[PDB]
Amino acid sequence: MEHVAFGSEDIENTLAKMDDGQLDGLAFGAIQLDGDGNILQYNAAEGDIVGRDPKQVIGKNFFKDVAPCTDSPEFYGKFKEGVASGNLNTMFEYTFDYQMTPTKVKVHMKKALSGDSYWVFVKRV
Ligand SMILES: *C(=O)/C=C/c1ccc(O)cc1
Repeated sequence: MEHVAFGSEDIENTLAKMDDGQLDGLAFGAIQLDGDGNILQYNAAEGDIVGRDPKQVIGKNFFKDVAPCTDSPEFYGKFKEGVASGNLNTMFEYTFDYQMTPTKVKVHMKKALSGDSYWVFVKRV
């Protein structure tokens, strides 16, 4: 398992060294988005929580296509504000309930090392 805790202070730096297999080794879900919400990376742990296939979702828009229950001021809105300002580092609880059993999660949004991509981390609560 990669030795990385959810919510760790320099998580985006730690994840900059990981290849695809490495990200799939994390204890929590990890999604990397561009500024419009297109999915760049999507690990095996995330796909297991929500019943999604990483290969089907990479390249799709998270808010439009994949996760319409997040297309709202309370999720998409927080993301878009972080993109616009360059400041993204926030945690919250949410319920994922589209094409899956309703599941309460802890979400951590954080700007990536590069300043044009953005992480969405997910664990069960
Ligand atoms: C609401 O529609 C949530 C859906 C969703 C959340 C997270 C994912 O990785 C995939 C779909």
